[PDB]
Amino acid sequence: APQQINDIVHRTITPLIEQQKIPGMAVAVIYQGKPYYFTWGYADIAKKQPVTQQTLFELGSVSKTFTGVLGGDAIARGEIKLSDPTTKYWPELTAKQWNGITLLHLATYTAGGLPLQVPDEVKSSSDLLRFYQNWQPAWAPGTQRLYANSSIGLFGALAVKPSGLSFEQAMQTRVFQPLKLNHTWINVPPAEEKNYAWGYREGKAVHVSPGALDAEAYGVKSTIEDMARWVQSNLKPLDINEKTLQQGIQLAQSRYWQTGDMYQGLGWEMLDWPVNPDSIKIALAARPVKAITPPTPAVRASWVHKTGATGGFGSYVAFIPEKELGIVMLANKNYPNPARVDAAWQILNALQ
Ligand SMILES: *[B]([O])([O])C1=[C]C(C([C])([C])[C])=[C]C(C([C])([C])[C])=[C]1
Repeated sequence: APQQINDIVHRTITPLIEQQKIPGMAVAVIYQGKPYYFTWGYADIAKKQPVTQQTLFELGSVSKTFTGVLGGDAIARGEIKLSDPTTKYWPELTAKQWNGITLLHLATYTAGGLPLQVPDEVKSSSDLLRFYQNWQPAWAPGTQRLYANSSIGLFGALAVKPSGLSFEQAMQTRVFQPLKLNHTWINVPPAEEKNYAWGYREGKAVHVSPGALDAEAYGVKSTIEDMARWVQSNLKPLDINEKTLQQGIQLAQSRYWQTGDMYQGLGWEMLDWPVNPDSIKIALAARPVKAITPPTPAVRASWVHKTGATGGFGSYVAFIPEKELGIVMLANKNYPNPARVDAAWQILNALQ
């Protein structure tokens, strides 16, 4: 670890941890391809367990990047197309508002205002169908972006249907295993529980609760080493030996819609680099989108990123392919997103 990387990381993260009262944190910087790791504080305060490079954190919505890449892999295999109607994979979805809503719309939050959350009351498969049947779109498809778990969650579930595999099995065999993410889990096995950090919300130890379409939208747990490898894989997809996965990664970084300075991929979100740091709180934010017709293939000169939160955890991943540079920040408190971005930008800008 170069003293430069050490100094920029410690001078940025130490005050962040102090200001935000973060109990435990792990950081990976990917610099010229190699990962450098840093850890602070506690995975479990009461049991005095430290954060290590083996600690599991809830990724929250950073899981959407795995879903987007799994869907990209299914497209590359010829199993699905983003131009396919939703009803091709869910014919039971007969209500008329679904005519015109494609897998692209689901993946990119542009279906017309699918709800932010699947209600907790939805517990059965028939509950799920009722929910989507009864939903009344606010808008025509492809006109506004409304970030939503019920949108990308449904995309993940449908994308794996032609494979015959469960979502989890598909993710494991097609993404986690080939990339050697061997400590990344949709369900944490009993053998690995010793490494699962607690999250902290108002000083209480918490873990994310089960919900419909959780795995697809917010349910992955991972370590800082596996997350560094995920960043490496998304920085340099051509190093990946599995052809459809390499292609899937590229598809997830394609630019499908534009809102302001941001471009929506599959899971990933992107801005042109160099990026105004202030250009990189609100519970619900509807924004008109412009279609990118046709989508732009992955731009190397991009700030590519994704925030994640659960009740107890705050995560952030950002990378710049043209500079072979990236960062992962995993914490067991959900602290404000602007603090994540400011920290990540301070670190990557200094190393770029
Ligand atoms: B994700 O970590 O950004 C994410 C988003 C949401 C919205 C869509 C904002 C309600 C909800 C969650 C959970 C369900 C984990 C709180 C996560």
